[PDB]
Amino acid sequence: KVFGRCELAAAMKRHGLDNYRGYSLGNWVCAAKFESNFNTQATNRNTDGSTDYGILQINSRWWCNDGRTPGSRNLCNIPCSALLSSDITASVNCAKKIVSDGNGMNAWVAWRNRCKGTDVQAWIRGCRL
Repeated sequence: KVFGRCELAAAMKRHGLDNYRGYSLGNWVCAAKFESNFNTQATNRNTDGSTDYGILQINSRWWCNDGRTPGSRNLCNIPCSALLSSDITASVNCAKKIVSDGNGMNAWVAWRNRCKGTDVQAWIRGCRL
């Protein structure tokens, strides 16, 4: 599913991401835009042989099982394919664990390079939330 911007903002707000660990909703919308283009089905192979899955590009070396990432963990206890659903519940639940992990939203390279230090509230402008 390719989400609209405000459609994803509303879904992320319902699932409790607004201000989760002090990250305003626009941080999460901006991250999704630059990680996945708002596409739940996005997948990208990494150099290390892991893959990133879904709207928040959650990596198979630590967080989910894809059966092809040797020596990896599955800390969200989910198949990586669950993070490709039109329902973002599994991605949001796992993202809440990731952002609690130590480096905060710096775990998302697109957030760090394209959202951090910017006017991230622009990403929820116009949305009825």
